[PDB]
Amino acid sequence: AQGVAFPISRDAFQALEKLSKKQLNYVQLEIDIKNETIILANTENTELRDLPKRIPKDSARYHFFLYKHSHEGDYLESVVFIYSMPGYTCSIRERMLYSSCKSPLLEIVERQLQMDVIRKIEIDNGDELTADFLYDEVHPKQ
Repeated sequence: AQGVAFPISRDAFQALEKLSKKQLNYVQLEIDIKNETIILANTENTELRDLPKRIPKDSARYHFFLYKHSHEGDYLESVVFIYSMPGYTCSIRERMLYSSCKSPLLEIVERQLQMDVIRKIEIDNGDELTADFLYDEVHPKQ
């Protein structure tokens, strides 16, 4: 292997596999330090107006959405990877397990599920998750 990495758990993958066909659009995950792996946390209904309330404020967590946009005269819709952590109150062993799985957990979407991804968005608090921010993250000045 090129570096340190960890697998996904069954329940987390059992939701990401359905998100790869627009079936859910609202998957919620967390790490399991007991096994150093990403596990499922929720799959209750959420939209980009209710997403800020799913995001925590005292721990790191992982989240996925399906964002909708338009360019060059056509309309398009696909998966977004979203991450949250506070830094000010999460445990040292928590935050560095999240960041260490961030690369292989994206290859499990892009290469094991063979599914495209809109963006790899990151927030401090989730209050910033809005249709204006999701546009500005996907259409930067680059």
